[PDB]
Amino acid sequence: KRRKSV
Amino acid sequence: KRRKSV
Amino acid sequence: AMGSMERASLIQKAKLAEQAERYEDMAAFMKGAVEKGEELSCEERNLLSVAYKNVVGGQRAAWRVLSSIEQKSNEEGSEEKGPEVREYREKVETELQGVCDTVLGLLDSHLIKEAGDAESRVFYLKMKGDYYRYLAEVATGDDKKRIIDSARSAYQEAMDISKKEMPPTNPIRLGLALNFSVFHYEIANSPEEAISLAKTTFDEAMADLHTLSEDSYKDSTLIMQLLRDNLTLWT
Amino acid sequence: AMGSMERASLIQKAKLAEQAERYEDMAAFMKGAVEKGEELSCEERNLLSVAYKNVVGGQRAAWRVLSSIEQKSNEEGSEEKGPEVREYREKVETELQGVCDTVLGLLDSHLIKEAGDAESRVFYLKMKGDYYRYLAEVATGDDKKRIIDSARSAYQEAMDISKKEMPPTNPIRLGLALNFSVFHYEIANSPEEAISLAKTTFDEAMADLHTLSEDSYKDSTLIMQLLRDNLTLWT
Ligand SMILES: C=CC(C)(C)OC[C@H]1O[C@H](O[C@@H]2C3=C([C@H](C)COC(C)=O)C[C@H](O)[C@]3(C)/C=C3/[C@@H](COC)CC[C@H]3[C@@H](C)[C@H]2O)[C@H](O)[C@@H](OC(C)=O)[C@@H]1O
Ligand SMILES: C=CC(C)(C)OC[C@H]1O[C@H](O[C@@H]2C3=C([C@H](C)COC(C)=O)C[C@H](O)[C@]3(C)/C=C3/[C@@H](COC)CC[C@H]3[C@@H](C)[C@H]2O)[C@H](O)[C@@H](OC(C)=O)[C@@H]1O
Ligand SMILES: [Ca+2]
Ligand SMILES: [Ca+2]
Ligand SMILES: [Cl-]
Ligand SMILES: [Cl-]
Ligand SMILES: [Mg+2]
Ligand SMILES: [Mg+2]
Ligand SMILES: [Mg+2]
Ligand SMILES: [Mg+2]
Ligand SMILES: [Mg+2]
Ligand SMILES: [Mg+2]
Ligand SMILES: [Mg+2]
Ligand SMILES: [Mg+2]
Repeated sequence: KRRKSV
Repeated sequence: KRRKSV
Repeated sequence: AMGSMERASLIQKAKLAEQAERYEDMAAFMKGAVEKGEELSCEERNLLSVAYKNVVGGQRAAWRVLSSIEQKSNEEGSEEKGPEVREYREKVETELQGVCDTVLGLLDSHLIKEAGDAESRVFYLKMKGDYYRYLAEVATGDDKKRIIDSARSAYQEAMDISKKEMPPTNPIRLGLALNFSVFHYEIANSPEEAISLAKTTFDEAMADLHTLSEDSYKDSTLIMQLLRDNLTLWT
Repeated sequence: AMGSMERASLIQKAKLAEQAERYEDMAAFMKGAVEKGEELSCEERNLLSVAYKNVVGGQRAAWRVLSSIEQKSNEEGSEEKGPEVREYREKVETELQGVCDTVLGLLDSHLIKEAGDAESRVFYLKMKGDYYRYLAEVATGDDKKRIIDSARSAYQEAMDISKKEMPPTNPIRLGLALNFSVFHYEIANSPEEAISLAKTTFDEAMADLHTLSEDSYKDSTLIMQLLRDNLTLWT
């Protein structure tokens, strides 16, 4: 699980 | 389902 | 390269490129639209950010693969392949940097200067923070610190505006907080700050949801979930 | 552009590009390796075909999206958008054509001429058939017929060799049959021939599986499944 960005 | 190629 | 095409044709072609997942083309069409010198609309800003987000996203994903290989080949008992891994990581890095500089350049002349409305000014400052952040992900030299601070100051200014001017469920406000929290976590080496930001942001949006129409805030919902994913990963 | 890099460095970088999903780069490294003028090994041929298959695959996927939009905008009661959809479909088509011509050119000087072993000659003739086929997918003009026949004659020659020289479970033999069957079905307007080819190919491979080591034929297994998928879709 890689951290999320947007 | 699109036909397969390789 | 796009100076001969009508602004409206560039916007239309950016939308076709999006549908076709031709993000380099999309980015080039949107750059050309920005260079027409008129402000972008809400929809046009989204096309701009999506095009470049996808181009740099593929470059950054490649860079991460090559960096991991390179770092493996520099370890205890890994054997000397030669300069190829480093050269090719440098080539990808250089192209990534050039795309960041292109976006930053468009931002500084003249998306940011001419943006008066809160939703546009925060949106462009978030992009400025993001593209300085992607520079910081690969910076290993003299100016790593200055790049990191440029990302921080852009994100900070966006945050200040978004708090004063936008509700806590605004998806631009939410995305900015998400990304600034990522910056704190993995760029600024401040995981407590990242966690506190993601939590506060999420909690305040939850409490403001009662004001909202639905299904008119599907973007806000998705971003609240990414905040939750990060909080889950980090705590 | 690659003339200054050692052949071995180009091969190594093509492998890094593959791991990084940088297929344009991969294709450029492999083109440069081919241009060194030495025959490619089995592993190097695979890198070559994978690089270009992915580049053209993305272009063809884009082309299909844009063509479908264009054809919709030419229907009963669809409204006149203007020339943008057609221009942009033409731009994608032109680039796709240029990549097909690049591959075909590498094949004709000098992968095909110098390939004596059956596995290499069939592999390169299959590629020649594939890239003429992708030309035929977009051809609407005077030479559609000649392009289709160039694909047919390449595939036919590959088929003749593969039958004489390779077992029925050989994955190159299987892939060639798969693609030639696709050609018959949707390019040559010969669905009976496509079906008969896929069936015969599959059945003969099934009957020869007893000769095989496993897990040493995972490629052959996957391709037998694609034949089965096509037969399922078409019958
Ligand atoms: C579908 C593609 C196009 C047309 C490009 O639109 C992208 C999306 O554009 C809008 O969504 C934006 C938006 C995204 C949403 C989170 C996507 O929402 C859903 C449900 O798909 C991601 C996009 O990258 C985009 C444009 C980017 C940002 C980000 C920009 O930073 C500078 C800040 C947060 C987010 C904001 C601007 C979102 O409002 C819309 O509100 C979304 O549609 C819905 C129903 O939410 C649409 O999917
Ligand atoms: C993994 C990437 C690289 C290193 C590029 O290799 C691609 C693949 O390369 C070989 O597989 C070839 C091969 C493919 C296999 C069907 C993939 O098999 C599996 C289980 O992944 C698809 C590839 O595109 C490739 C190279 C192409 C062809 C096609 C070429 O036409 C000109 C004809 C059929 C097929 C042949 C040459 C296959 O032998 C190997 O046998 C595969 O590994 C195994 C265990 O089967 C490996 O995945
Ligand atoms: Ca956890
Ligand atoms: Ca069926
Ligand atoms: Cl390189
Ligand atoms: Cl165009
Ligand atoms: Mg004009
Ligand atoms: Mg080396
Ligand atoms: Mg560098
Ligand atoms: Mg603590
Ligand atoms: Mg040499
Ligand atoms: Mg128009
Ligand atoms: Mg044309
Ligand atoms: Mg019949």
